Amino acid sequence: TNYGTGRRKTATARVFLSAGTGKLVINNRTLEQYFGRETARMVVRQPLELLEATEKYDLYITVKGGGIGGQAGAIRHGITRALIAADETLKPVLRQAGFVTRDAREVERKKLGLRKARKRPQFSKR
Amino acid sequence: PRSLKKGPFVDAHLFAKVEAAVASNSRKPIKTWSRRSMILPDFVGLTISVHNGRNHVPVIVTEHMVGHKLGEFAPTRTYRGH
Amino acid sequence: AKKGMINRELKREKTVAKYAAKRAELKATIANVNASDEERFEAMLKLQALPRNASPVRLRNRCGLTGRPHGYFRKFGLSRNKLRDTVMQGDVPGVVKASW
Amino acid sequence: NQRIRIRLKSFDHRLIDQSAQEIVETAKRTGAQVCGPIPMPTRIERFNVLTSPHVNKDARDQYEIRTYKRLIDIVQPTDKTVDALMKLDLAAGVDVQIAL
Amino acid sequence: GQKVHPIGIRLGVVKRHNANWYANPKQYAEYLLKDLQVREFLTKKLKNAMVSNILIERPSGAAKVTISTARPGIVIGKKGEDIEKLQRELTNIMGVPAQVSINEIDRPDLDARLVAEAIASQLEKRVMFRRAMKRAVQNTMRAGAKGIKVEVSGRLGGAEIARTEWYREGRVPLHTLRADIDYATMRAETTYGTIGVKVWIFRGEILGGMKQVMN
Amino acid sequence: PRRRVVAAREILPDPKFSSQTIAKFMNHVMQDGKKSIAESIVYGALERVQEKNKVDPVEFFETTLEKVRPMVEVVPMEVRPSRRTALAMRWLVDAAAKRSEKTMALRLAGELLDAAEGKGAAIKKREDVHRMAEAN
RNA sequence: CUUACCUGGCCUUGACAUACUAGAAACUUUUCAGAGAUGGAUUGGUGCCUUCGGGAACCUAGAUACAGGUGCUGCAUGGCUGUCGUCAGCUCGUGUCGUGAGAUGUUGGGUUAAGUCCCGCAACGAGCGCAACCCUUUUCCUUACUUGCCAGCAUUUCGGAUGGGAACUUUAAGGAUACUGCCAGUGACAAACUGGAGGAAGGCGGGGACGACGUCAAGUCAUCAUGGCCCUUACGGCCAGGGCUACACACGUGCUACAAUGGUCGGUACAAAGGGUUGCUACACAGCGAUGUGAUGCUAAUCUCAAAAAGCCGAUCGUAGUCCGGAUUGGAGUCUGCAACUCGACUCCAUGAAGUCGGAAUCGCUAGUAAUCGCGGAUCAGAAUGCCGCGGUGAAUACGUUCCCG
Ligand SMILES: NCCC[C@H](N)CC(=O)N[C@@H]1[C@H](O)[C@@H](OC(N)=O)[C@@H](CO)O[C@H]1NC1=N[C@@H]2C(=O)NC[C@@H](O)[C@H]2N1
Repeated sequence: TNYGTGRRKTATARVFLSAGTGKLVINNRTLEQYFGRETARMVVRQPLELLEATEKYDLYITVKGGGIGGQAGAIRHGITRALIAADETLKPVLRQAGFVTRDAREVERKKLGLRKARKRPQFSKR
Repeated sequence: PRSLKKGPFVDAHLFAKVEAAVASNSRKPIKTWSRRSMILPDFVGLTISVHNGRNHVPVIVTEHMVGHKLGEFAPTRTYRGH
Repeated sequence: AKKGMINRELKREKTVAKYAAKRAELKATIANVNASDEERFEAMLKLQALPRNASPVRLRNRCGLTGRPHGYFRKFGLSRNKLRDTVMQGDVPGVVKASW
Repeated sequence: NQRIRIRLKSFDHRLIDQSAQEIVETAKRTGAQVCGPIPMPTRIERFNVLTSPHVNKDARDQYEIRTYKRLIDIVQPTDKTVDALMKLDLAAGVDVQIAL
Repeated sequence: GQKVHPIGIRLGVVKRHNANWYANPKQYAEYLLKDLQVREFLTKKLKNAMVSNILIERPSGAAKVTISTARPGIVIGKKGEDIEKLQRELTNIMGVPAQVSINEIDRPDLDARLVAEAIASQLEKRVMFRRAMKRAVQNTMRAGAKGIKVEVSGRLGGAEIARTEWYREGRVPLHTLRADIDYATMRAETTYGTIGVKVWIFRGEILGGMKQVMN
Repeated sequence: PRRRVVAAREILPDPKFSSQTIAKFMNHVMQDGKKSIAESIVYGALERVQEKNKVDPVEFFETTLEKVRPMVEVVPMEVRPSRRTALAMRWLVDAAAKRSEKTMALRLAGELLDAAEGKGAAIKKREDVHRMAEAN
């Protein structure tokens, strides 16, 4: 019934949160069949574990773009902002835990005369 | 190499000359610049002077040579050691 | 470039346009499967008997103003030296310095 | 089924916005219903041009040119609308295509 | 020590393009080549008519050439036959019907190219090079610009060793992108080789941005 | 840096144990950004030690790290606490690189086990460093 | 071809410009000799405007002024570029001091990334530089609802497929916001510095473009222009074949490895950016394969290149010059192209070299960075390990200025 939007490294997640009994679904798949690696699953589950309210909600999630880490970060951000839209008093705790900030780090462009963003070709005096 | 579905490539001015030589029995060498023409069975037993850049070197065609390009038997670079 | 090279390119471009239709027809005949193998073989011989400059494989893109054969940039038709000047003085529509 | 659809292309988004705004304002005058303008993704193409005449590979100008596009739909148009839009004056730097 | 082109750097920021047309990728090259031909032809044909700026428009299958001039009488002609003759010649060159519009400059001393042409003409008319640039500087400053810089380079005075002189008066903020700076270059052909002339003229800042310029 | 003072970055607690020291150990193991491979190695090394002797992995790791930590370095000077953990971790991972046994998980578990008792190239490194320090 | 070089075959007012003179529309077929350049025959056509006396287009023929030159001088030059170096400095007018070259201003205490800012002072005032205005990324709002989207309803072949909806993601134009603004210290109770709350973001948030007066007789007469010199039956122009790809050696910049944090096989997820009508191709059939044939959509938010790869799960290999490595060579082919011998790319079978982490020495990098994995483009018939871009995963370490370099 409440909505959140999360973003991280070209990935975008839209999260619908409602009252329920812990049913979580991402792109018509369960969490364990969607995210193969396990740190991603903790990253997804962190906001509800902090609030001790794992079993009090149902989550319907759709994510697009980026990779496995970025999508997990975007889902976490979306869950946090959905919870904040649900209750405004949880924002102090969520900000203290640090889930509210949008991570603005992104890939640096390649530059002329360089092999990468910063790496240079090997140099020689003679 | 050249695709099989196309067949062998031979220059027309060389082919007409070699066919005239076959029809007659001339033992005069044929003189050509066509390094890119491939040796056919009709070439066997003849003498072809192939250009190498500066001179025409003579090639006596045997049975084994059939299938190669004429320029394979007239090298273009000169090397004797350092 | 020298004037001779520029004129030589024009001569090649003229021959190509002169023989384009016949060359296309012969290639179509070669590709035709219904025609007899004898017909295809004669089509191949005529194609190989066409003059060398009729083949488009021998044209080389040159700068429209100077005739330079390196650094061509199809989209403008000019080599880099004249492209830079004409762009920087504001005569090429839409082109600006790029930053991102 | 009558629905005019118009596509605009340009190298300048200010000009393309001027044209699209003026077109929709013209159509509303005749009273038909308008959908749009819908901004379509922009095409960006980029070039690297050596600046020195002889030899400095790291000295380049980087130029870009952009193509902007807009799409408009006129639905349920009256008789006045078609000829009014066809009468509408053409502005330089903008290409307009009208389809039935 | 190498400086970016003052018009190129602020193209699309406060300054518009001299060419304004759209073309598909397969027509861009031919359109551009014919436009360059038109510019090269007009420069030679109006070498003595104080022409400064040429603007080319292609609305649809037609061309509009706007010539910014300070001698409209010479360009148009006594009866107006010259504009028709120019229109015919340009129509032949472009392969499409063409029309010409004249735009008269009111203050020639505020314009970069006219000043550079005057200095170059004097230099090949053998005036001492230091008088010409002082004359041009004070003429523009009295005409009411906010700054001007003039530069001449080459075998000045027919010397064996070439050198560079320059003279500036007022404000010339080259690094400020919104400044309205006009720039031109010319070649003076003398007995001893080529001399190069460069002029910068600053006429205040352009406020409001290209939104105000209405590009 | 000659101009200013940098702040050490904020590493995140491990997901499965919630241990910053274990997360740092993973970062020391990882190469080429393969966090999953590093995590697999660390967990495989922990489970072997847990099975061969039944202790809680977090406490066992902390206690072994405390044994391996060196008190003096490189003219002795005194180490800061963070350098203690860094040096101990780097010695701990380096020894398993040269050890016998085929796989790296067991290669690391062997060092973890033997360092608890007191035999291992990691502890010999601390021994030699302290011999040098006491010499000077 | 490019091509400027070599061998040989050819032309001479020239392949190209203008002026003078005469004749032919211009053009077009077919054929022969030759390696071709060239030469000789054979056809058809004979056109447009026109105070129609002719003119225009175009060619040919003759004549001389000339054309032509990637020939030389970057130490005669223009234009353009590198470098100190994104270093923080560099100058002027009017006063005053000194016989004079000159000085002062611009110096001294703090502070900053900075000649950035505050205070004092025979100095009083200005200009170019520094910052800012420009592009891009991070949060929110308005306009816009298709070719893009699918939360609520309905159908369903369970494919946004369909009726629909305008919510959300996105697309892309215009705006808002961050200013030491507020709180606590500090300073001289100046400038400025250090902590905290709110906030997507806090002290210059990240990246790009923008290069001061000048130096190096730095680079470029082979992009182009240009003074002077030089060749003009040849240092100019046309052609075929060869060379720029040579090979006792030496150096620079890279790619692939030397394996188990790995190799092979099976199953199975998640991107961004860009290209496509002489083009990209769904699908089917043939082939072990590169590819071939038929056929379908697309001038593209519509169809296509297109398979992301590393990742996850299962099996196997068990430290061996190996199921590591993939050089070299024999055989058989595909495609582009008039033509792959010198001298192309790719496919299949066979072969299976050096290499087990590299001496003295030396290089890059301070965060979405290094490392590692794949994807695209310009040039281009074909021919990238180079160049220019795009995203995925994602570290370690900074006590400090004693030494090296600037
Ligand atoms: N491949 C080389 C071709 C030959 C050159 N192009 C000829 C050239 O340039 N001569 C120039 C020229 O006469 C002129 O200079 C200008 N600018 O006209 C003068 C004025 O200095 O200087 C000459 N040169 C010098 N060099 C020497 C030097 O440096 N010190 C000592 C003395 O001998 C110097 N002079």
